Amino acid sequence: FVFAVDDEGKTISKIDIDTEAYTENGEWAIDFCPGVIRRHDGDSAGGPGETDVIYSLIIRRKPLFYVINIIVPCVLISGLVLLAYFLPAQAGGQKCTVSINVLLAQTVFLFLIAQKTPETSLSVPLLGRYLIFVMVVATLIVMNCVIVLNVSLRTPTTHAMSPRLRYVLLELLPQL
Amino acid sequence: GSMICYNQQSSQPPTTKTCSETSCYKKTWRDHRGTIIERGCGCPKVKPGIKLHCCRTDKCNN
Amino acid sequence: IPCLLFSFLTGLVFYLPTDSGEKMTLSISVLLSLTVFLLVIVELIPSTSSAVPLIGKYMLFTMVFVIASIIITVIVINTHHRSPSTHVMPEWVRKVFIDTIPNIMFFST
Amino acid sequence: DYTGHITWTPPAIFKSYCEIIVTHFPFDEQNCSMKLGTWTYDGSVVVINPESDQPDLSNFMESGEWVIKESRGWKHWVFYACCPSTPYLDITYHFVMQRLPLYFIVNVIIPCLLFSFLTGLVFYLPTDSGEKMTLSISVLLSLTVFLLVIVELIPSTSSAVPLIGKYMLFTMVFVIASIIITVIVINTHHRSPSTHVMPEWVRKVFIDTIPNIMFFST
Amino acid sequence: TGEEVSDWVRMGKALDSICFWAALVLFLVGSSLIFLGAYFNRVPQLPYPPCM
Amino acid sequence: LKYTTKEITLSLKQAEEDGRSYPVEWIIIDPEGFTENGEWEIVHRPARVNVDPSVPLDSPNRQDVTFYLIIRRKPLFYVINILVPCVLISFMINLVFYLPADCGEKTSMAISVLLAQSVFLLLISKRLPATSMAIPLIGKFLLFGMVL
Amino acid sequence: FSSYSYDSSEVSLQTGLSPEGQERQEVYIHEGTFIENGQWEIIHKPSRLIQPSVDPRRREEVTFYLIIRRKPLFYLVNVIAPCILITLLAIFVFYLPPDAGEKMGLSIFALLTLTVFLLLLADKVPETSLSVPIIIKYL
Amino acid sequence: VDRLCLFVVTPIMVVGTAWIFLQGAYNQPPPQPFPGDPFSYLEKDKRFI
Ligand SMILES: *[C@@H]1O[C@H](CO)[C@@H](O[C@@H]2O[C@H](CO)[C@@H](O[C@@H]3O[C@H](CO[C@H]4O[C@H](CO[C@H]5O[C@H](CO)[C@@H](O)[C@H](O)[C@@H]5O[C@H]5O[C@H](CO)[C@@H](O)[C@H](O)[C@@H]5O)[C@@H](O)[C@H](O[C@H]5O[C@H](CO)[C@@H](O)[C@H](O)[C@@H]5O[C@H]5O[C@H](CO)[C@@H](O)[C@H](O)[C@@H]5O)[C@@H]4O)[C@@H](O)[C@H](O[C@H]4O[C@H](CO)[C@@H](O)[C@H](O)[C@@H]4O[C@H]4O[C@H](CO)[C@@H](O)[C@H](O)[C@@H]4O[C@H]4O[C@H](CO)[C@@H](O)[C@H](O)[C@@H]4O)[C@@H]3O)[C@H](O)[C@H]2NC(C)=O)[C@H](O)[C@H]1NC(C)=O
Ligand SMILES: *[C@@H]1O[C@H](CO)[C@@H](O[C@@H]2O[C@H](CO)[C@@H](O[C@@H]3O[C@H](CO[C@H]4O[C@H](CO)[C@@H](O)[C@H](O[C@H]5O[C@H](CO)[C@@H](O)[C@H](O)[C@@H]5O)[C@@H]4O)[C@@H](O)[C@H](O[C@H]4O[C@H](CO)[C@@H](O)[C@H](O)[C@@H]4O)[C@@H]3O)[C@H](O)[C@H]2NC(C)=O)[C@H](O)[C@H]1NC(C)=O
Repeated sequence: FVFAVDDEGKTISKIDIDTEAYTENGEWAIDFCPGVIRRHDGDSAGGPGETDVIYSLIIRRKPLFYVINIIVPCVLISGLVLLAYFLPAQAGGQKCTVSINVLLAQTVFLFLIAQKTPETSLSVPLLGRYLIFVMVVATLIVMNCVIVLNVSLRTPTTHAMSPRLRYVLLELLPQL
Repeated sequence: GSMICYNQQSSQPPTTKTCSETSCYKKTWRDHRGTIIERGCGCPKVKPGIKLHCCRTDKCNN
Repeated sequence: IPCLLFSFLTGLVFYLPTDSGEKMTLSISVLLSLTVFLLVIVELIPSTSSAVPLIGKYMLFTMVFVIASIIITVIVINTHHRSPSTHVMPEWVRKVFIDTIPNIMFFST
Repeated sequence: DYTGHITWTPPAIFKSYCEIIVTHFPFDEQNCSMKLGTWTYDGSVVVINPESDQPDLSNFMESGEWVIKESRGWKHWVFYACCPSTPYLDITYHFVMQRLPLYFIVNVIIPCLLFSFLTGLVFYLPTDSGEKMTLSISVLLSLTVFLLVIVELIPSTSSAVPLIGKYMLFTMVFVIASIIITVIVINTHHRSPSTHVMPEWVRKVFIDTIPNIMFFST
Repeated sequence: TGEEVSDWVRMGKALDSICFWAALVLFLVGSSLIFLGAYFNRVPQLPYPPCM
Repeated sequence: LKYTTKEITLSLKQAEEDGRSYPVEWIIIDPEGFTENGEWEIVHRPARVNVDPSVPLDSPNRQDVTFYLIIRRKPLFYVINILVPCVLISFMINLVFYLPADCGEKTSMAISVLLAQSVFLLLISKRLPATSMAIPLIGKFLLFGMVL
Repeated sequence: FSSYSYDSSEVSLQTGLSPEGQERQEVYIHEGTFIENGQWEIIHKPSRLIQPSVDPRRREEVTFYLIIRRKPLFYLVNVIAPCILITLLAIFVFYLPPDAGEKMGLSIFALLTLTVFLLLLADKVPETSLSVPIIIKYL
Repeated sequence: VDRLCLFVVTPIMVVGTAWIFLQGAYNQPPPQPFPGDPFSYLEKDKRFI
């Protein structure tokens, strides 16, 4: 195997592309396409060798679909869980409603992503790590809202004021 | 403690092995080509549809 | 049409009084309805990344609209529940929302 | 060759039947075989021998889902009762494979673990918040929606219950029990003198016995 | 009783205000760190001509 | 389809045991080599030679040999993944009669059971053909539960 | 059905007679060995010989028609009845007291369930744009 | 009224679920492959001439 040559005699060591007639793939952009001729030793030492031509397509994904229909809605929905810190801690404040229904929507996004991600186990996809991250964060904020609602609704008849916790309150007030 | 077992296939000339287990087994089944008989040691767990005959006497699987 | 119907329900939370306690129920569950309908849209429309379609822009506009309504509703609920003792009323809020809002005065007090 | 030696190396796509054991899924090990033989020629007219004891894996592309742990090839002579002179020969090549479980760990097990953790947080939420049922019911609804993912990702076999399937069922039963017990707690919290009378066993247990192991106004 | 109720309410408010900043830092730093890996995953500058 | 009854005659295979002939009236399954299907278990394997007189004698469809498979579904996957959760969620609607009318958000839980029951209907709808011979038993339970 | 190559001056088509020696105009169905489609019922199954228009200076064909009615029982169980029930629940929100604080939590969750059924039908309806299905009108 | 509806609705649902599920639990293939034919079509009941 040898490579073909152009009108100037230069060796064409790449995939040729008719630049006038080429339509780009809607998801994939070709960045490099080198070509290499490989020669290998035979299956028996001293016997006939083997040769092949390798072309490598270095293709970059255009992520616009995932940005528009997955990532931005997931980021904006996962940002709503921080709004529970401004709702009042009482009946009718809806503190837990926001935080747990954001997780329900995030589970719907898990169903959205399970249809597109590859099913290999050599590595974790970046989208998978982000979804697991925002779900862990939302779980922690559900826990923190539960704790805050527990603290705020302690009736004085059955719950004793801890003096050390009031002391650390008075420590944190001037620190900030 | 030892045991003398047959271990030939089907209607081949008889052969003998030394089972260390306390039983020898005969296993019979039929596929599309005919009948296969397998002889050996122990009492193995067979799939449904296979005839099995286990016995505790020496030279007892044929 | 479903996107339009979900969009029209987004601003109606601003007609819901705070004392009902169902303002965030409405907003968050409209968001849940949009999120579930995202499955329908993904199942129906092409999945292409060469350019953003008009449907994609409308879906994003609807979603950002719902997020903005949620954020502003949380601001409204926070303003409604301000304690008189801890939070003093600034004079500029009083001037801009009790004095310079003399447009529709079916209100009183 | 001039000697008369023929070497023929055709390619093939082999689609082979393999007993799949899903007991330990996604941490399962499979042993799948390729039985090869002369279809119409028996051992008396054509003899087939393996080239090596093992399959050749020198040009094996790496699998992103399975790791081949073992591989071997065995020749079998099969004799029938009606024919004691003609063997039937086969060569069975088996491959012991181990699944890489990261995909199912990330996309199934971790959300189930998060829901299992979220199940118990409703018992630190006071009843006066008016949000106990919202939390529990939304956790249940999140699991119900996740059942779509689980059905789409986990195989639909009835040979055995997968270990991941047992975890899912355990979690779902857990949340259902949480909802039942939370309903009991809420029913207790609104008991009033106008409609109920406190039994002496409830007072003897919950107001003096249990509390001595813990702290509150009593 | 009302004064002690207000004490618990104020404690909940302060704890909530602190955990807001903690959670905001967690969310922002985690999202930025996860997507900066996407930002730095560019096609390497190989010693070849472009494909087109 | 190339020959009729006048050209060929179809029959079952005749095998021998102990010098006595029998027709093979079953699908042969090698018991040692057979791996059962993951969700179907075979109950009957008969074999018949069918001659129907309604079709004309010059038709290739006069004679046939039919091998039948009666197969029971192994319900373990559907019992574990779909049926037990559906029944347990549908039976939790009886808890709303214990919830007080003040903190017990009765109707939210009641409509959320309906939402989960619709999700299960969505799961079921992809796994069966849309035939009209009968309503599925799981479909019957789902409709009954949604009405309740 | 038509001859791809030969025209009317070479190969002439006619409707093919059944085993009964009469001028048939029908698709033949053997009533003993035909298992009907579980989704479709065959109402009319005629057969015609179409001759083309006269040339001043298309070929003749034999057309077999199948007029088939759909049997909608599946869609009556999976779509219509849940929609009816959801509509009754949308009626009954107006009987809920305002002091209960549950009108949104009922009506908007009914809307959510309706979105779930839209997802249910997303993979069943035709995707053409000449008309709207009546079930989509109802939804 | 809530207690009355508890005592009415729950037995109805229990009975309906049991009735629905005892059709599938007691649904079995027939012991013979052909209704009317007493032959089992098994290897062990092979019919000699
Ligand atoms: C996954 O999966 C897979 C599957 O798929 C699997 O695989 C597996 O594996 C295993 C292993 O591990 C394996 O096993 C193995 O195998 C092999 C083969 O086999 C086959 O073959 C044979 C042979 O044949 C021959 O011979 C005979 C006598 O001997 C005869 O009879 C025949 O006929 C033949 O003959 C021929 O040939 C020859 C040569 O070769 C010549 O000479 C002549 O002339 C002629 O020609 C046979 O035998 C077998 O058979 C059997 O089996 C079957 C089944 O398979 C049946 O059916 C039958 O019946 C039989 O049976 C009996 O036996 C058995 C045993 O074998 C028992 O058990 C029973 O019971 C009865 O008794 C076939 O066909 C083989 O060979 C082997 O063996 C071995 O071992 C045993 C135990 O185990 C013993 O016993 C024996 O003896 C042997 O031993 C030996 O070797 C070893 C190793 O291998 C060692 O260790 C020892 O020590 C010894 O050694 C010695 O000897 C040798 C030889 O001579 C030499 O070399 C040395 O040096 C020394 O001296 C085994 O068995 C299997 O097969 C497989 N399978 C398949 C593939 O399929 C796996 O594993 C899995 N995996 C996991 C689970 O992980
Ligand atoms: C699984 O699925 C298979 C089909 O795929 C089922 O097999 C069928 O089983 C039934 C019941 O066992 C069979 O029906 C019987 O057929 C016999 C034989 O008659 C047939 O062959 C004759 C020629 O050999 C032919 O003349 C017959 O045609 C006449 O009869 C039919 C039926 O009455 C009529 O429609 C025609 O117009 C003709 O008049 C026919 O093709 C027959 O003897 C049996 O009679 C029984 O039933 C009648 C009442 O219907 C009764 O009066 C009799 O006394 C007797 O009890 C019966 O009709 C059917 O042929 C099988 N189909 C085949 C072979 O493909 C199998 O049962 C399923 N298994 C399950 C569900 O477990």
